[PDB]
Amino acid sequence: RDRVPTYQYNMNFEKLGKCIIINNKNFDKVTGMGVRNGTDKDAEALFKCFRSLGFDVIVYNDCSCAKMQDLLKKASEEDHTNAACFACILLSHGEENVIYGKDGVTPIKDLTAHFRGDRCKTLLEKPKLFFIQACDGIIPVEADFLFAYSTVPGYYSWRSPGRGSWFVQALCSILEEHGKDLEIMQILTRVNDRVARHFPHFHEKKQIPCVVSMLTKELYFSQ
Amino acid sequence: TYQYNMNFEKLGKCIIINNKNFDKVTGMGVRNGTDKDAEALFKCFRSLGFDVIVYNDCSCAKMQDLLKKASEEDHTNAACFACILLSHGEENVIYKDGVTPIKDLTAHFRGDRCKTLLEKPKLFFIQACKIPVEADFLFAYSTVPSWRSPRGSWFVQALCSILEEHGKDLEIMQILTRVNDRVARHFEKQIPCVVSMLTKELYFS
Amino acid sequence: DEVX
Amino acid sequence: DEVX
Ligand SMILES: O=C(CSc1ccccc1C(=O)O)c1ccc(Cl)cc1
Repeated sequence: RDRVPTYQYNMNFEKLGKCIIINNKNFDKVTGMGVRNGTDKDAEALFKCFRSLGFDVIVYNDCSCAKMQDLLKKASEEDHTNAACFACILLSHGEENVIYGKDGVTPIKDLTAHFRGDRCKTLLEKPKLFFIQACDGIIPVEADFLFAYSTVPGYYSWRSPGRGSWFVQALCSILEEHGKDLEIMQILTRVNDRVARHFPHFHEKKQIPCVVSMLTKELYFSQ
Repeated sequence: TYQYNMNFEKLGKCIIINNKNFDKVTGMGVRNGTDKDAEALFKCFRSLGFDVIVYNDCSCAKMQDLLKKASEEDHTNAACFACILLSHGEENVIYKDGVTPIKDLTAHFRGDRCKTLLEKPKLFFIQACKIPVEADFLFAYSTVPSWRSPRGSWFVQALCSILEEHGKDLEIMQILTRVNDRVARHFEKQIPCVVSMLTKELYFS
Repeated sequence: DEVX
Repeated sequence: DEVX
């Protein structure tokens, strides 16, 4: 399709923006959580994808809950005046409304709250992307956020111990081929399709990612 | 290839549930202005080509039955299915006789629960305060986990102007994103929320 | 408006 | 595969 103006997020900025990647692979025994084999591959493929897009990617590893909150709060107090958008990618274990650190569990709503319009004035009216990879078949303060969860609330998200989360693999594939020429929703929709088709109490199963959009404009990674 | 196939004799059915008056046991006030909103929704979704049916002052049971019945119908010659819910509400639950979980109203149209709607978009618009089972659903909620003028709601007024002018030329996500903006701007706040598990681009043409 |  |  086209590229109609007034309806596109203003990308005429000095830099594309920050891209934090939190890569949690090893968890404390007390959590009962296991090594997320394949997550390192997910983080390398993404760092490479978002750098290629024009992001300043920083990759954190085996973070605690205090670390995860602090780094996001600190990231929100930087000056983003010069950035077109912001993006954060969480790779970890999870459960309804919460994501695991290595020491425990913290609600994602508390992590994303740091960037609400009244709490992060330099990102106001700019897109705040959040990608979350964590756990049968057949102006308003919440505008400009967008979440791409790897599965829907309550089901489990799969991950090849040696190929990486399907969501991540698929996303990286789509971004390499079309990241600078498709709008974000078309990309995430294509990712929904990839995950749906291309991938004994745990045998022959499937999974579908969920996209929650509060965006007020179309987001294109170019021009 | 990247759009939902729309080559069908019918666009699809569109159930509009309009709850204005509640039982004194519920303690919800009469929702003034919802009749202006619905009338509009009816003209827009009819313009789009939906077979629209408006049900007034439903109960938890009536709703669960209306949707179970709809899911048990034959959608083979329909492109999609739409359902619009106007009522009072709380987190994860909709409100004349009480409260019903949104998960219950949607489940009926899950893959296995409705083989005749597989691979077709199921749209739910909620205004209030092998292949996978939950894929191809889309929810447009009026606020995040909502204000109404005794002129109609902001969400619905916006949604209707956009659909009137671009329903035939824009993709669903583009439309909904434009609705998100208008609402935000006019807001003089609340921002709608779009949840998409669609696997294709949706054009009503 | 009102509320809801 | 492993889920989370
Ligand atoms: O994804 C979220 C974050 S809510 C939100 C939505 C839009 C904008 C800001 C927020 C914000 O407060 O940061 C969630 C987590 C748990 C529950 Cl119950 C409901 C939503």
